[PDB]
Amino acid sequence: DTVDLYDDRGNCVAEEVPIEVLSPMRNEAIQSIVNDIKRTVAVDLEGIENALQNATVGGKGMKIPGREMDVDIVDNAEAIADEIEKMIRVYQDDDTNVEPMYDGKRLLVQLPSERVKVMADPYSGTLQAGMAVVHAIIDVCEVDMWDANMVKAAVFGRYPQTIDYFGGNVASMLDVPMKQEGVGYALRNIMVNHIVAATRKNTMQAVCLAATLQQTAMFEMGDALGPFERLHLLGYAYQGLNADNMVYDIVKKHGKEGTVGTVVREVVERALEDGVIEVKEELPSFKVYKANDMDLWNAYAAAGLVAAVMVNQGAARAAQGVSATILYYNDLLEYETGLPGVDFGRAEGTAVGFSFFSHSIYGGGGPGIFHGNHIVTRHSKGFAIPPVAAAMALDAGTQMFSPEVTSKLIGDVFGEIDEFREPMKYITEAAAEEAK
Amino acid sequence: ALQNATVGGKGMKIPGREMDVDIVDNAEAIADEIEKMIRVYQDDDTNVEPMYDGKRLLVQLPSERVKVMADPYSGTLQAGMAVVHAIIDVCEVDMWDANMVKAAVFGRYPQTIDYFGGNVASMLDVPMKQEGVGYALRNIMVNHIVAATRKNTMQAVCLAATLQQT
Amino acid sequence: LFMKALKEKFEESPEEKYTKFYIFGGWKQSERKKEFKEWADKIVEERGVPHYNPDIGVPLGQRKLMSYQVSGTDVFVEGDDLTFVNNAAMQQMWDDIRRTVIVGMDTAHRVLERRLGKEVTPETINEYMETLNHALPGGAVVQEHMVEIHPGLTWDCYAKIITGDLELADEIDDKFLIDIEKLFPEEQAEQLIKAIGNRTYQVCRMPTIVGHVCDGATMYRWAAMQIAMSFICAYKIAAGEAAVSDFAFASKHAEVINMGEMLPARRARGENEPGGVPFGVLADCVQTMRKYPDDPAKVALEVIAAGAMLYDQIWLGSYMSGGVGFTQYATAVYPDNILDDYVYYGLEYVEDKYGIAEAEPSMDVVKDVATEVTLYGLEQYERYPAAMETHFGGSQRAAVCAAAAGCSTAFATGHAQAGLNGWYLSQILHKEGQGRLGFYGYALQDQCGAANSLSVRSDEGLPLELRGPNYPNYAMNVGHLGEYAGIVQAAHAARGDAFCVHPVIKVAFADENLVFDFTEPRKEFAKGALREFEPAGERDLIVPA
Amino acid sequence: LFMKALKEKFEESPEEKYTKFYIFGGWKQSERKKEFKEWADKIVEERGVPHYNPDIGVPLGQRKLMSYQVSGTDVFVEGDDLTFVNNAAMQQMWDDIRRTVIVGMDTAHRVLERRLGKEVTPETINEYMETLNHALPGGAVVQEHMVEIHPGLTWDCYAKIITGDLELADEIDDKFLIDIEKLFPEEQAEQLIKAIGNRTYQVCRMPTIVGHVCDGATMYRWAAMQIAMSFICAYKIAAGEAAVSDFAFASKHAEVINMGEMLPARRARGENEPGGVPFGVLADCVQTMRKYPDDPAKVALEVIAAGAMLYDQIWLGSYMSGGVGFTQYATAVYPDNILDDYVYYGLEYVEDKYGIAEAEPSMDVVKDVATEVTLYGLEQYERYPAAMETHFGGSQRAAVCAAAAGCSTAFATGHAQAGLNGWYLSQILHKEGQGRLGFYGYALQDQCGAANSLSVRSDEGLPLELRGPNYPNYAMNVGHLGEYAGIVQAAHAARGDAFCVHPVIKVAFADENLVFDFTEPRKEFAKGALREFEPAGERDLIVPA
Amino acid sequence: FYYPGETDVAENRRKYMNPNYELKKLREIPDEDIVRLMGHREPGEEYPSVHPPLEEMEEPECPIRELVEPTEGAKAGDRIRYIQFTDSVYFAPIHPYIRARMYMWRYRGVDTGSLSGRQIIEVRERDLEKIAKELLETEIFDPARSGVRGATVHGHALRLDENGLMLHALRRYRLNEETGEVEYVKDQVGIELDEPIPVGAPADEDDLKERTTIYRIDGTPYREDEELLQVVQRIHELRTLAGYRPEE
Ligand code: F43
Ligand SMILES: C[C@@H](OP(=O)(O)O)[C@H](NC(=O)CCCCCCS)C(=O)O
Ligand SMILES: O=S(=O)(O)CCS
Ligand SMILES: O=S(=O)(O)CCS
Repeated sequence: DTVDLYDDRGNCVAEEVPIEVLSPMRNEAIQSIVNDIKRTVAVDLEGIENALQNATVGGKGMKIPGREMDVDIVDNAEAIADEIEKMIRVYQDDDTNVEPMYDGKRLLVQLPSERVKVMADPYSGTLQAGMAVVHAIIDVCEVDMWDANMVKAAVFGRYPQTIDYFGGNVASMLDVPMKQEGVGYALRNIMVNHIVAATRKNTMQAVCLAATLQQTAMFEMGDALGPFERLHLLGYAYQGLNADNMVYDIVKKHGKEGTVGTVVREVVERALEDGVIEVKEELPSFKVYKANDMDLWNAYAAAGLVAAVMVNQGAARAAQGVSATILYYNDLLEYETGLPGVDFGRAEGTAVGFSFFSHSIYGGGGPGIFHGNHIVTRHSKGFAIPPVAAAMALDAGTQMFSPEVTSKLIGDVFGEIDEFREPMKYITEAAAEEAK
Repeated sequence: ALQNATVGGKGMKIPGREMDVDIVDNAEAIADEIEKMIRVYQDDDTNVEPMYDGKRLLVQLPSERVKVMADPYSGTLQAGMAVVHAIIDVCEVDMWDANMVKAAVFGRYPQTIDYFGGNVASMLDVPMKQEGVGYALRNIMVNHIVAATRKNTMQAVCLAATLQQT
Repeated sequence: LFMKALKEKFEESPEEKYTKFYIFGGWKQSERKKEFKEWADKIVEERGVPHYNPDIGVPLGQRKLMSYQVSGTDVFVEGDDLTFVNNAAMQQMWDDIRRTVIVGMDTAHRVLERRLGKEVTPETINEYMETLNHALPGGAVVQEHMVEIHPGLTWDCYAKIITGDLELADEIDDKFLIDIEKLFPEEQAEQLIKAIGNRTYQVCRMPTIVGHVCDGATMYRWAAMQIAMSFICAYKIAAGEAAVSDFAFASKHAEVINMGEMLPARRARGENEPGGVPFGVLADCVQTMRKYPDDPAKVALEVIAAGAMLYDQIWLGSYMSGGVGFTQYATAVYPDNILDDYVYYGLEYVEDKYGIAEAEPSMDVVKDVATEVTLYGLEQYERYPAAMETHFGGSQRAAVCAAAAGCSTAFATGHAQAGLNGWYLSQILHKEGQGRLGFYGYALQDQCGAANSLSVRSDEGLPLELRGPNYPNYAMNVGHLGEYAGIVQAAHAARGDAFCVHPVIKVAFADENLVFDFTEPRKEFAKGALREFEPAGERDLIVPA
Repeated sequence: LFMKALKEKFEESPEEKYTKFYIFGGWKQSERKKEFKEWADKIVEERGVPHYNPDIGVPLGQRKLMSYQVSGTDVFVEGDDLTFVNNAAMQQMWDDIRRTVIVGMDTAHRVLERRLGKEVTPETINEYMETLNHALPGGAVVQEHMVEIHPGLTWDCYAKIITGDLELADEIDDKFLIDIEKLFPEEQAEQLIKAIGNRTYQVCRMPTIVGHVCDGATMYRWAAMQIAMSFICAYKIAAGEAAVSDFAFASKHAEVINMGEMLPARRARGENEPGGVPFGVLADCVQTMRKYPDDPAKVALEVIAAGAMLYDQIWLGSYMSGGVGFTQYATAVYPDNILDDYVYYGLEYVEDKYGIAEAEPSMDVVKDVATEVTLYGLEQYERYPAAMETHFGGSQRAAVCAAAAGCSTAFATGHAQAGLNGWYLSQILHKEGQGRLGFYGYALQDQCGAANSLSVRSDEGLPLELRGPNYPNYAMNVGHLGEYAGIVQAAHAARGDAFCVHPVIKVAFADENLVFDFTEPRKEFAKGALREFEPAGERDLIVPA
Repeated sequence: FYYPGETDVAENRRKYMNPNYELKKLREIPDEDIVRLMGHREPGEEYPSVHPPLEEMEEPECPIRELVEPTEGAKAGDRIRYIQFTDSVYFAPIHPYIRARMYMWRYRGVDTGSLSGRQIIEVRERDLEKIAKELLETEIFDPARSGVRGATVHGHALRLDENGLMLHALRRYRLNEETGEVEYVKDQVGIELDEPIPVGAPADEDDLKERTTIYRIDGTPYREDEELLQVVQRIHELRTLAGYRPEE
């Protein structure tokens, strides 16, 4: 099985790519993104300064009166960075990278891959990188021994009393292992808004980043395995790596006048023309289509789902009805064909609860705050979250809880890293070389 | 578990859902299917060997699978899901009773947080049982430590110390 | 079956499509809602902050507000008397389950002999139970100057022994024994003894008041503590010695049994909480299989009643949300004998076409039984506009028809998973039939349903017996959970099984010293609806007159 | 201070080392323990399973069984009347904390305008609160045919507004406003307004009965649901529309405040449970800083009383263990004015040597103040064998002396961490003094204590304000937790602070519509001890006469 | 295709879904009275905006944005408002899930929710008023068996008023038998209007059945359409099978 791979502008960038080359354990770029996710941490130096300046530690309205402390963190960001790469480096010639950002308000700390390597907990890099910031502040800013515990709190919040770094000023794409809905859900517990912030509102690149993170958890959970490996390999090529230029071509032609229904019909025609599906039997007026290839049919429908969202929500410039699009793309697509929708029901399944929990009193929220680990959107095996990332990127500003409110730090610091911001070029390039 | 429909563990039995399959006798055939599903390259360190006359089974995943793994316990999902599939289409399990094999392997998961009443084990166990960030390599019983070093005192001390200090 | 109730609730013929509205007096047509304003008035007077107020927002009762015959009974009550907060029996059912922990006695007794050097005999075991029943409610056995708990608050706390070792069973004081042979029909009794084996257990029922102040994960810690105190007392070891830590670990982990297990971070909860309780286990708590072995429908219907109540009204409608809640989401499946009619007829169908529990599990049987009963149930709602007006939400309509369909498919096969697969066929039929299904996120489950039903993957595959409110699809939405328990019970009732998934939990809830009567949940609900049920845990002794 | 009580409890002079035993009639010397057998007898008669029985194991009362003057009062009661299960006030204190959730109103109101296009003004905000106080207790605002909850069961549920925006504050109905300027002394008021800022909050207090049937993590889900229902009603948007999901997310996560956060897997629990509540927060619940601003000792002593009670008796003694429990582990620090004497004298010492809150935090001050007060307290127990016989366990002896030492060191510095460091010096002094410290695992904390106190590492460093029963060292053992809260209060009382760690939680628990009186916890306990306290949540309306 | 089915109701279901099939007009309601029914704004006043127009915004470097044309309200930055319908089980021409399928075929930029007793569409404000007109004056609406309501939606599964109308707890519409027309006296949330808006002329039982989309025993029984019942059973089979094993 060989898919062609195209970029975010519809141009071809790799020829006959065997889909076996696209699995995380075969693909080098994906391998490295996982490494870069365990090692890359964002630290808010301005936020730690404010917290310490006003004794507002632990977060959420708290203030420890009489324990205020005027230290200058931002101004010494450079000096703090230097101490950090001292504590953190393993070899002189490794990939430790600790650079101040935004005039010293922010700080990217990337641990040496040597530290990753021997790390069980994927979030752990935050402890290591954060504890450096803690120590570096104490003996650059000359903090008193009796008030040092205030620096620990400005950095890590209420930890260990809370399960997480509550009210802290440390962040990564991952967050704490005990917040996981199940084994291997680590790479699933990354907000769509985080995804969209780090790809800087580039729709194709958001879809990609969501898809590769999703499908890498699909492999980790033993879902993409055995008689299912192919389902996710092809599902992944078409959804996230713009295989056959199918997502891009559908949107090029349906983008000016099209709806979710016309995109549905676009999917049925193309599978028809390619011998993916045929006519099983002809009822009294209407055709029941069969699948010649169940995995590639799913892959085809899945690609059209992303296109369905891009055309529909892109027309409104509002995220919102991504939940309706996913619901009704699969609803229509089934009763147009007599075949299962994407993910054999689960994709439409997710969108029913998603629609509910984005339009009611009981919970949820707006589209950007969901992720592969939200109980409302955990059900579909990688085929729903990448749509949701397209929608939240196509938003011109209708959301209260946008990437700028929830995912600011991530967007500012991770946005600066290239394989985070633009993972397509890297995965497809990796896939080319890997195929020799 | 499958012979007596005692799945989920802790005294449970689903009556009328008993199922006589022979797992142990086909341990060799099951292993072979497992290294098929699990291998990444022909020349990697996949190792899937039957132990104790087919009663037990060591499944070591290719380091290629580790490499891209966030959850440290996850190898159990991968290795276990292989055992699940390998039993179904070597022992010719009926589609409607296949969910019983999932339960014999992984217990009450996902209803329970862990593989409660399951028959899968590693030195690590599930991330949400951790007392804090990075406590993964800490959540290994002293008895596990001592069992694996076969009651050798110096080597137990060692294994405990290096896991602790790591 | 639903005609008598339909003619009591409605002036018109059940057949008529027309009636009058806006002519009932609004809010104040109802006895209950009047009572509520009276109390609100007295509250605000004494208090100074406004409370309940009819005139805020919506004027209830522009239609006639219904009474409901609790199915299987001849008691008609207002809907307001079936909210769990307004109903003591409903609260006491949950209380009895939450406060139940069962602990293995075998390795404990092994410790006493192999490590502490003390003989374990029936004579000492009885002595031990006299002690445990002093110690469990808060009595002192070892330390001088101990304060104690008022027995008047804890009159519902006690312990008994379950044992499949029949030779030990009739050496234990009858008052300390949950007798399997006395409590059960002959064949259910033998099926249970075989399933339990010569293993012996300690059933502890904590005080309800302790669940009121604390939570479910208190329950086993409390059981473990007093069990260890009683061992110390009865076998005269050191009151604090190495081997005592074996008692702590046997009781709390190695040989323990709780009605529920803990839940993940977003719905963070310890043990013995409603979401950790599996369908098969809730089904084995209900004791209707004991009294009506030859009516698979009553046993299942009765399991639905206390499933929907527990899982929708108390669990989803309070723990997971709160407010006014989900009374009638649950009631749609235990008032008015509507579901009862659908289920019984479905059984008459299976009884004819196939045998009871005689059908090979196959897509063919599901496709047949599921479709037949769903069309039947759909057709009853459009034949009787009265029943349509009773079950006004589609969610509860979908639930009533899918339950009937699901349990019916279980009646034929005797296999929960097949039955479940029929539920998911029924729903997707209802969809295209009325051009609707339920509320907004109603069909998340049911659209994932077909693929996950027989799947074997990670967080996808699992027999229905073993599933619960923590199974990913099932964790959010009403009109599903208790009905699934009904399908588990239906499968196992059709076969004549004594239990669905747990022998010991089954025997434990057969005990006549429980407060709720688990043989007849529906009749109990009406007892609570009429304010005739006497709950435990009330603090009227330690409070002014 | 402890003499009057020591002479009431003991016939002899407090000085005497000798007395008579074995001459009190055993068990039956005590009014309470007699009552308990009476009720046990009636229970077993009706029941058929033995219950409470004096004659099992140990014969209580071979020594005289003590009465206890609740410190600060003139009420003497048996120990049995201060078990939380026997005491309604103690249960109601926990109830009021567990059922409290505070929600930010700012982004919610922003949504209405920026997304839903509706104006938010004081007129609409008051209308909204009339609605919320109909909706919170279970009243219907939008859907027809809604069943409702009995106001008679929920007469303690309500909501009020906290706001540092003083211009909005006196535009809100006084009955909907927790007025910071009315409730607080002038300077505490201004310190609070400054700390809160122009941010406005929604204090919701759920029904106690709901905490009885459910748990703490119910509390906010319930708050969030009815808040969203009331917004829908009052601002006339679609009852189910996109921006409503902003309300769900603001109320449940982004702008929410709970008294406790969730706990890890081994002590798995959701929110608003006792172990998730930090020392500084429990301290800011108690309102004694309001009434006695110029007595740092009373404010701290009062925080110890409701800390030890909550954390030892209810939390550690039930949730985490159970049984007879840990009454007197807690009582050692609120009966008999024993700790009171030690604390006051320690303050007189600090008041002299240093100033109140005037000492630089240093090892020198700890070394001085800690050692002086620990030797004092140790020397009082060996001077008065009567007080030694009162506080018969070493754990409670260590706790009384370490609390006095710890709070005293806090009185000098005004810094919780310094104060805490003095606790850990005091303990290691007690050790070598009497050749003992407490029960077996008493000093796990106190031996880790010195190194973790000022440490800054992962699960080691954290100011005491921010610590709680989930701080690794602190999660297991009695005679520590509530005393730590006292040290947090001591530090902040010495400074004259209005709060220790949370402005909003402080104002919230100042409200006079709470059931428990949080200004005076000790006096309330005696009110519950004498069975004079009227709790909420009782179900006598829905139950036969 | 749209939708399988060999019966009349199935055909009305390809018709309303088909953007080629012209929806037969039964009424004529002026734009001012659509703005008043959806009481979001006053018809004279301009459009409120949730964000500034795209023609003057920092539009992100995105090659997908360039392919997809925004709608009128998107370019102006209009706020997203709604309209909600409740359709009676007694032969209402259009029904919730069928409404949403029509929307996803007919209109651009659609957010919609199909519930049992309510159906809501949410899009840009100016485009919503244009969509609402077609929904209100064509054969898809009927002022007796279909009601406009954004709150207290109770009534779809309820028996009919003496006048043949669906229950309205808030009494939004009234029957003016002087003209024989149904007219709204309140907006869709229940606030009293200044003057009644005649959307009237309720159809008789015969015309409704000829254009109904609900399967009913007293109309076209669900049991009758075997070709629909075969496709829905096919989706069930292939779902259960593929979820077990994709295939081969
Ligand atoms: C405001 C919402 C949005 C939301 O997230 N939840 C609501 C309201 C909420 C409130 C209504 C209480 C009140 O009136 O103040 C409560 C009781 C939850 C709570 N906070 O306690 C509830 N829904 Ni609702 N809700 C219900 C139902 C329904 C059905 C009613 C259809 C009809 O024709 O009447 C529809 C959904 C559907 O169409 O399927 C519905 C919608 C809605 N549901 C629409 C309001 C619809 C309206 O404007 O009238 N509920 C039901 O169908 C049965 C169960 C019933 C619940 C009460 C109970 O179980 O006793 C209640 C359960
Ligand atoms: C989704 C989730 O909510 P959040 O998105 O986390 O705010 C979850 N609520 C629920 O599942 C509520 C379910 C009961 C009410 C809806 C019944 S259909 C919870 O509170 O943990
Ligand atoms: O109207 S909703 O489906 O969102 C809630 C039903 S209670
Ligand atoms: O004796 S122990 O220290 O183990 C327990 C004291 S309650």
